[PDB]
Amino acid sequence: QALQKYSTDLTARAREGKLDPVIGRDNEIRRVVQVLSRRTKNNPVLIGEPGVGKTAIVEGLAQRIVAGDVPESLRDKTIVALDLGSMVRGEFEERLKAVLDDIKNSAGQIITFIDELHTIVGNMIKPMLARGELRLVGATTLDEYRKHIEKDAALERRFQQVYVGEPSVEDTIGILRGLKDRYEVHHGVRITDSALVAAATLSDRYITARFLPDKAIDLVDEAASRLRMEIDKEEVGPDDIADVVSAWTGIPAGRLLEGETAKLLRMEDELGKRVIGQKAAVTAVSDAVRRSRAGVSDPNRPTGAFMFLGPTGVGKTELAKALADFLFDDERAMVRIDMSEYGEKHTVARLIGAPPGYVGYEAGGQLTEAVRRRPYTVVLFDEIEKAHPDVFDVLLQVLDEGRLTDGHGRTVDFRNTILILTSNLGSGGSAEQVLAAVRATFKPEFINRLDDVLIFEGLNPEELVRIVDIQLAQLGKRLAQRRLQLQVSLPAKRWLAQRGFDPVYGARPLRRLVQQAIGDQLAKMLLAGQVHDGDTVPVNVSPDADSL
Amino acid sequence: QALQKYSTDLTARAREGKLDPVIGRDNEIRRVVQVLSRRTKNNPVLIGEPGVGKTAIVEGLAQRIVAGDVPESLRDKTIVALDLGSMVAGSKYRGEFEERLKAVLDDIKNSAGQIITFIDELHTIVGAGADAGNMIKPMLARGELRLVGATTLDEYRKHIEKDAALERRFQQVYVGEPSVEDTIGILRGLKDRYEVHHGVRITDSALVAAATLSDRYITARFLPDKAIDLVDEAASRLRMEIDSRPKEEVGPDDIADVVSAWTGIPAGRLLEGETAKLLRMEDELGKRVIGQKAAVTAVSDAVRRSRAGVSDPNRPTGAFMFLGPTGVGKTELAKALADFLFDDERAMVRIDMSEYGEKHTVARLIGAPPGYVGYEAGGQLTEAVRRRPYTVVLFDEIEKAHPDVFDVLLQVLDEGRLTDGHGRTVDFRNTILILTSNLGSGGSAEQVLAAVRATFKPEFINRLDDVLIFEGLNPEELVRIVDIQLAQLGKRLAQRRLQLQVSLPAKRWLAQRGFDPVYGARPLRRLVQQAIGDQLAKMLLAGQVHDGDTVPVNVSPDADSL
Amino acid sequence: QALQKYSTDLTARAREGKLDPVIGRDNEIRRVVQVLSRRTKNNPVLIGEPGVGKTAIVEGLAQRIVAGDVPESLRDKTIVALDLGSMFEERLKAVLDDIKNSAGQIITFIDELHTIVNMIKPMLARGELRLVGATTLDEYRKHIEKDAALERRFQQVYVGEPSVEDTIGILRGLKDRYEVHHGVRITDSALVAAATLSDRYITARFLPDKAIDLVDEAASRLRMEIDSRPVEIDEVERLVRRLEIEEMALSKEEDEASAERLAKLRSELADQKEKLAELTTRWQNEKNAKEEVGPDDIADVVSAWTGIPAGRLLEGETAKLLRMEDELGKRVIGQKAAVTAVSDAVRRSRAGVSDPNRPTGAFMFLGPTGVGKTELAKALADFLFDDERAMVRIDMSEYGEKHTVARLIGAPPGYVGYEAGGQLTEAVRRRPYTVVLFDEIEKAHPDVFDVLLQVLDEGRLTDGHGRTVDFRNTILILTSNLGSGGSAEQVLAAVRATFKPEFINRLDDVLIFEGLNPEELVRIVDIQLAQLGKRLAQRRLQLQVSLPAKRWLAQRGFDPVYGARPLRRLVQQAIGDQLAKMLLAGQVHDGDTVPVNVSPDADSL
Ligand SMILES: Nc1ncnc2c1ncn2[C@@H]1O[C@H](COP(=O)(O)OP(=O)(O)OP(O)(O)=S)[C@@H](O)[C@H]1O
Ligand SMILES: Nc1ncnc2c1ncn2[C@@H]1O[C@H](COP(=O)(O)OP(=O)(O)OP(O)(O)=S)[C@@H](O)[C@H]1O
Ligand SMILES: Nc1ncnc2c1ncn2[C@@H]1O[C@H](COP(=O)(O)OP(=O)(O)OP(O)(O)=S)[C@@H](O)[C@H]1O
Ligand SMILES: Nc1ncnc2c1ncn2[C@@H]1O[C@H](COP(=O)(O)OP(=O)(O)OP(O)(O)=S)[C@@H](O)[C@H]1O
Ligand SMILES: Nc1ncnc2c1ncn2[C@@H]1O[C@H](COP(=O)(O)OP(=O)(O)O)[C@@H](O)[C@H]1O
Ligand SMILES: Nc1ncnc2c1ncn2[C@@H]1O[C@H](COP(=O)(O)OP(=O)(O)O)[C@@H](O)[C@H]1O
Repeated sequence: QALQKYSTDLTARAREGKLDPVIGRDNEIRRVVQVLSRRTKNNPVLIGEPGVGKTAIVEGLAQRIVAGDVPESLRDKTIVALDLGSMVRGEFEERLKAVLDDIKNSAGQIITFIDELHTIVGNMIKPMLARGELRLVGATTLDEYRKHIEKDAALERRFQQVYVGEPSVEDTIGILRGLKDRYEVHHGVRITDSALVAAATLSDRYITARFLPDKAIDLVDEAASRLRMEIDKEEVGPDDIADVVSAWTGIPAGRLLEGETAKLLRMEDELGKRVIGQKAAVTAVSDAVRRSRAGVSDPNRPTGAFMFLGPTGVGKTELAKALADFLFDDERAMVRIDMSEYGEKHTVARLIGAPPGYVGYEAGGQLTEAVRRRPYTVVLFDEIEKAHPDVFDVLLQVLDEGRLTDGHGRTVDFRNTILILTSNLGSGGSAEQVLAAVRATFKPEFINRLDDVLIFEGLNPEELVRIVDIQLAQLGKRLAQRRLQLQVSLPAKRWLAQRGFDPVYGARPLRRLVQQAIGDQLAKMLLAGQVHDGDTVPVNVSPDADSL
Repeated sequence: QALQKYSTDLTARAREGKLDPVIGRDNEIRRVVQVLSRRTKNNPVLIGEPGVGKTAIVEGLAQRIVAGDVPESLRDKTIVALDLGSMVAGSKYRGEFEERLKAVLDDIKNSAGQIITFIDELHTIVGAGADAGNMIKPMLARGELRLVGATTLDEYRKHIEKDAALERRFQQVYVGEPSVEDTIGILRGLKDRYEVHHGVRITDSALVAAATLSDRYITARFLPDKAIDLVDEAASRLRMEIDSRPKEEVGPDDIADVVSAWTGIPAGRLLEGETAKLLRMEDELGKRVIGQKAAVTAVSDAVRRSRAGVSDPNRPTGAFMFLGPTGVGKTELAKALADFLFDDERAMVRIDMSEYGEKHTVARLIGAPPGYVGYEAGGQLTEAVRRRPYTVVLFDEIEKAHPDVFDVLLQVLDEGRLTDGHGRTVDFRNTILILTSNLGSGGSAEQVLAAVRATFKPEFINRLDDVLIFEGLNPEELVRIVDIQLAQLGKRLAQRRLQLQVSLPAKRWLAQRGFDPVYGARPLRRLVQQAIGDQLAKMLLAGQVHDGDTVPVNVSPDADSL
Repeated sequence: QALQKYSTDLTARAREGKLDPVIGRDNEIRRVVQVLSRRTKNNPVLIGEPGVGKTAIVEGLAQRIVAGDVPESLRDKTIVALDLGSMFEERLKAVLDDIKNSAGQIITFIDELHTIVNMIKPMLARGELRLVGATTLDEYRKHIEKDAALERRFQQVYVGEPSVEDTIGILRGLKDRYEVHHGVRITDSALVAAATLSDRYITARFLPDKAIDLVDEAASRLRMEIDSRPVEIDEVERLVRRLEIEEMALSKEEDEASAERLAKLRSELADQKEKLAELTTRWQNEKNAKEEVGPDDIADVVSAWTGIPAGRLLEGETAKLLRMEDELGKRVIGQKAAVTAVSDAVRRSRAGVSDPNRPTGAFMFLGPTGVGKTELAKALADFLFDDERAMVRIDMSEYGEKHTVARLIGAPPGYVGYEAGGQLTEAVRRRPYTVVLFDEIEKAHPDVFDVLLQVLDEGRLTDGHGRTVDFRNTILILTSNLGSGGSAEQVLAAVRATFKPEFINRLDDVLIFEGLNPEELVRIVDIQLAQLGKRLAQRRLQLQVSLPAKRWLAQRGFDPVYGARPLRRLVQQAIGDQLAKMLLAGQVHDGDTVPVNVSPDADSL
């Protein structure tokens, strides 16, 4: 009572009701009060993620004390918190010893409470502990406890671990609707259970950084305040919260709705916006992804295991680069592993990395280490027909059971990824001998487990226009830093085709071909003159090359 | 006035009786006294692993001094419990801790030789530096302060032995843990304090059960406190159960309740109902395994033997190897067992021995020796059994692993031991090892029993229990296999309200299709999928099938129809 | 009422009407009042960097407060500050008691509380003062990011700098105040040029005050040059005056070796004297027919800042860059494909076309040894900085260990090597314009690649202290010799299987040098002999080599497995050996020229 400047009270202000009723989490209080009444290894410590309700539990304990529900062994005691940030090189221990003296002079069982004790731990308080005068209650997280309370601890023999995992959705919903009338008078508009459950599920779904009991309340109170500030609609609602979540993340409030039909029905041209032609292919792949996400197939299998073959450079990779954007929300999600190194017997274990203590161990495997983190990729396999006939064992093990075991000992799961097996077979075969070749080259019962084996059709010599038009409308962005406009002339743009297609490399050069030509040919004018940001820069076909 | 703000008075604390009654440990106290009464270098240090009672010896000497049961030249010495945390606490300056330590030393030596000191966990005396914890040596090797100490073996080795010139001034008294009998004696001494703290009663049968179970199942801690803790927990637990809820003493089954609540192990004395479950086991397990009557009996008898109290308490709870034809149901029996006695079909630890064709890949389940790349990670198998020490270990198809991995199981079995890279040990004493294979595959019991003897060696075949030979799928009962599959399918189709109406001809044909005697029931799940689930996935996304439809199937001449 | 002395006021200054120009940031003000009208985690803190305009944000907040645009809980709220120009712990009770007795109507604004955080924390846990904060992000993360004891009452509010179209309005709202001291005119041309030019180029400070300091320094520079003789009329005059005194002290030199230094210092004087006259004559033209700020002094102050060149078209730099591919062919021979590529990416930066958030160029060339993959980078660094010493060259062969990543990043605080700073970061933090050479990238530990993966497409990286140095105006070069025997597929596969494809992704064109041939070797023999002459011109012993001699040389050392180094070895062994045999045996003393000629096998001097 003489040095009460680096610590607060919990039972005094509980005579005022300055604390929230603590509905939920009625088991942890029994656990704590049971550990607090032993003879040794008493004075527990709460262990859990930040923002889950550890302080909430200790406050509820204080409130049950002031009410009177505990055994008389614990009856008639106060609780005091400790702020570690109020002290901090040195003199931290001076104030700490001045505090411990007061605690000992308390001459009773006046229980303390220390939040984030792993800032203290040490050998200064253990004699205070192993004598029977203080009782501390703590708080930290699991990995912290494993660090500051496990390596140099030697005190783990007097701290009891109590776990506070995290609430469920249907439980934090009750928590919220219990903590509702408060804000209904603080701001005061109106509250709908629809808004509450919407906040809960949307935070759970898209806010993957924080945790539930406060993560939800954050959005609820911020949205209520935004609605109050609006009055410079007299109700709150689910859209009234999706707008907040969108202003929080960046993704628009439209897509923040149904994710099954509103996705399967988008498998239309929204793919064909980035991919071109091959409409049979896109429709087939869309069937594959739709009927697989229905919810009747075996739950332990990839979400798609189709392959496609034919000519090069027509967009074989581009279909996957676009598909990763629509489903997993990124084009930096695919992983491509060439089956050209894997032409020997031994190198098949390079994509796992076998033993602890050999050359490639901490480097992990090529196929697994890129999956156990971010398990939502889109795996490609260039020129699979060249891989040694031993990789197929690992591959069949994948697509027959959604699991695999790396070198470390971890278990990885492939039950929500998409396999893709490209190939350059089909040199002359149109549709007749190409399938005979791919039925005789690969194992016959392997292809029994695949999905559709669709064959890309060549670029229609007219349907080079759409791809080059996408390329050109893209490069229309290039010189927007100067706002210079571009000229198009269908003879010139078609003159790129017959001299840049090169159907041995698909359509690969048509990016450098045009960017180097236009950019570094204008690089004289763009420095001297001849152009400004209203000039379409008329470029045309000289009888030989592409002058202006 | 220096050793009053940096120390307590342990002998005065013993006078007020605030200490627990040290019981036994007479050789150690006699050695400590005969070391503490020397002429020069009278400094004993109690060394021993954590929890074995190293401070209790010093409190015992304190109580003995108070009672006057010490030799001639040791009466009224008033030992003192020094501490350094309250000295190195406030000082950020040059020469500030040294004046404190020098005042303390001067006050100890200005009094006559009657201030026996006591620094506990003295491995925290090597620091204090920034030439500190080092002023103490000239007074140490001259018999001026006694300095009874107590540290752990590991901490001693790590901190003190790097300073050999100070280890010379210490005599190591080795404190070894007591056996179960001395632990029972200690508990008999200490029962009263707990009986008074918690307003309950404690029974000697419960004490014996604590000291015994605390030694067969908790194989990481040490005895005199590992045993006391069970008593304390059960007493507090019973007190809570008596209160707060509007024959009242701890019994020899509450301790089993605790030691089974944590560690998971079902150690106990067969509470009622569990016995009914165990008796009704051969059939309750048959609901997921059709046939193989000769094999389920062995496993069931093994489990019953283990829990009835008649089984060698230091050897695995079963080491069967069952082998036979292909797709007969071996792995499936294993999974059915694991689901039976754990309620989680993945609560087992299966390793796929088809991957160890190369010699070196053994290190995955051992770990790597000191000084190599993956060292502090440990071994897969060792770490997977060190926690959850009650699982069912499974070795799928141990016939590809070339004959150098066998020689690790050769001592896994028959003792339940295994050592990782760090030199620890795991206890397999209460798992069930199961290892399948495929040798033979169709032949008589003497055309497979010879291939076994030509593949494995006597030292290994001689380790395990019965070598079960699985039968063939009787062409009459496959309707029940199909029924099991359809039960699984219907359970999967319950997020909606769908049901199935499979006709007898449909079921009969489904069994008749895809059960070739060369592959057994292997190509059946895939067939059911491709012939029902695909057809219905095309039929659910395109309307005309909505939740509630008891979808009927039919047996059209060609492949099945809906 | 006892804080009227220890703190200023903004409830009365706003009624009187004096406040700095606040335009924009109205959404920020709305965010601040919105977070103030909450129950928990209210009372925000502003996060940014010095000179973004959060001071202006709170000032506009105060003006809007006195005007009235508020909710009900904001009855003018009499927001005040707590003057950090008022600084002991016995007075702070007297300061805090006034706010404590109030009902939350005198809320404070702790400008730069980053150092304030005992006394304010318990008085915050009861919830009586708002204590509006404003700091920077790194100091925030250091001080009050890890302490969750106080992070339950602080909601960080991010702010950005650029408001270009209103930055010009701010310049206007300040243009009046900068024309008073400097007797100059600050034109809208200058406003809009500085608002538009120093933004991407001078990327060390931030627009809302760097666009201010540019105009301030331009004003001061112009006011200085208004004095009779301006810049570049005060420069060649100070040069020619000094040059003369260097000539009048060399005539009285009884030396023959300094005559050639007297015979040149005279000439450069004769060359600089004219350009003095030409400017002086043209001066009177403008004297009878600069007195105002424009767009040229802007680029002037840009160039004089951070060494970065950023002008309209700098009238001495025009024909150099179109001559680059040819100007570079004086030092590097062959690899037309490589010189075209390395060249087409310097203009696209001096033109303003290239991507503004990526290095001004970053790509790799590799191939056999002794081809020029290092002489090319050296030649590049020689004609941009005019001295080859001005290239940052780090070797990746010493970084073969994992824990050597902290060698070029620095070691964390509290360790031994801490004040020494980094090795790569500490060179690009101060004066970033150089070219950084990564010698033998293959020999490095495949973990430093994860740092260049950051530098690519982000343009910065962090060090041991936590700050971020910028990498947006340099060129990054990679050298290696993977394969070294394969045509094009072995080396392609080797680099593809040695580096991540998402590291080769952000790279520009990947270059493969060919190797030298007989036709390109005579041009190298000439460079070698010219450099050798320039070297032994310190004893005035010029050489005289014949065409059969140069052909004998260029034929002798050619073998297409080691490149060109055998040529230097042969030059030394065949000429310098004999020459140094004679030079200390007399008979070839200073001031001499010895001819060489082909003999049947050797070439006698
Ligand atoms: N059962 C509950 N009853 C009432 N409020 C609860 C409950 N569980 C969580 N909360 C609230 O959730 C928020 C989380 O606050 P805290 O309990 O302090 O978080 P924490 O888990 O203790 O970790 P810290 O201390 O925030 S780092 C507070 O507003 C609590 O009041
Ligand atoms: N011989 C004994 N007689 C009575 N009680 C004992 C005896 N041995 C151990 N105990 C009790 O068992 C526990 C042993 O704890 P301590 O010996 O005090 O700790 P420790 O043995 O020093 O281990 P550390 O390393 O200090 S944590 C205490 O509760 C003792 O009272
Ligand atoms: N008696 C049985 N009761 C139920 N399902 C069975 C039975 N026998 C086989 N099966 C089914 O057969 C399928 C595969 O059987 P498995 O036991 O996995 O084959 P196996 O015993 O592992 O033999 P191999 O050599 O490993 S293929 C599973 O779907 C089981 O459900
Ligand atoms: N095309 C060239 N232009 C200019 N100097 C050249 C050329 N080819 C060779 N040289 C000279 O020959 C030597 C080769 O220098 P480097 O460029 O370091 O060799 P390199 O091509 O880098 O081979 P490595 O892999 O670095 S050993 C230097 O003395 C160069 O001056
Ligand atoms: N249908 C298409 N839609 C869009 N771009 C396409 C299409 N077909 C080919 N392309 C373009 O052709 C080029 C080749 O892409 P890709 O197939 O990934 O090449 P590679 O086979 O060399 O890896 C890319 O620039 C890609 O955008
Ligand atoms: N939007 C604005 N436009 C023009 N001048 C401004 C604007 N906001 C503030 N100012 C003035 O210019 C100064 C720029 O520095 P300031 O914004 O105070 O930085 P800080 O407070 O972060 O140190 C302000 O102090 C103010 O006098």
